[PDB]
Amino acid sequence: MNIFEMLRIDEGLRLKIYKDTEGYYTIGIGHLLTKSPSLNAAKSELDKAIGRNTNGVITKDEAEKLFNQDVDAAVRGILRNAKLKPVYDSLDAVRRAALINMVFQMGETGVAGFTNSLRMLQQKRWDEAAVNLAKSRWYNQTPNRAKRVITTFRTGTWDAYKNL
Ligand SMILES: [Cl-]
Ligand SMILES: [Cl-]
Repeated sequence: MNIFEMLRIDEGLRLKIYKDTEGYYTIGIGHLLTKSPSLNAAKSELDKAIGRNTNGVITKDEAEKLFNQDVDAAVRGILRNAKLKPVYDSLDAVRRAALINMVFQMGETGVAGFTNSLRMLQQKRWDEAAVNLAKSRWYNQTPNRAKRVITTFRTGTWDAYKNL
């Protein structure tokens, strides 16, 4: 197990434009196209992110290219942010994948807001961090996936992603 196979589980794979949980036009392995209501503006972004005329459908190879750019972008977003780089530094290879999984979902800004949770994780107060991380929209709006990530933080293992 690794960060790639981990996010591929939470995100899935659909090759035609779809609406993510929140209702936003999405494609591939959880690649948010836009927060606009207009489908024609979703298509536009897609064409611009792939470099051709798509019409709302892409191939598996393309879907995985955005996935690689997206995972790369989530790591670089952490190592540039004054509140995320120290924490990421203090974590093991499993708890680093979890912190990425968050950034990938809700963005660097959204994670960097979790001030009190970040501190706990930095103090290696795991059980306490797990309880704090659950008092959030992230947990109510997408509870199953969140309690997979929270379990990773609490345990430092792959147990939540292994029986799948
Ligand atoms: Cl709450
Ligand atoms: Cl869920």
